[PDB]
Amino acid sequence: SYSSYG
Ligand SMILES: [Zn+2]
Repeated sequence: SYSSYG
């Protein structure tokens, strides 16, 4: 999984 906030 890949999650990015920013
Ligand atoms: Zn950004």
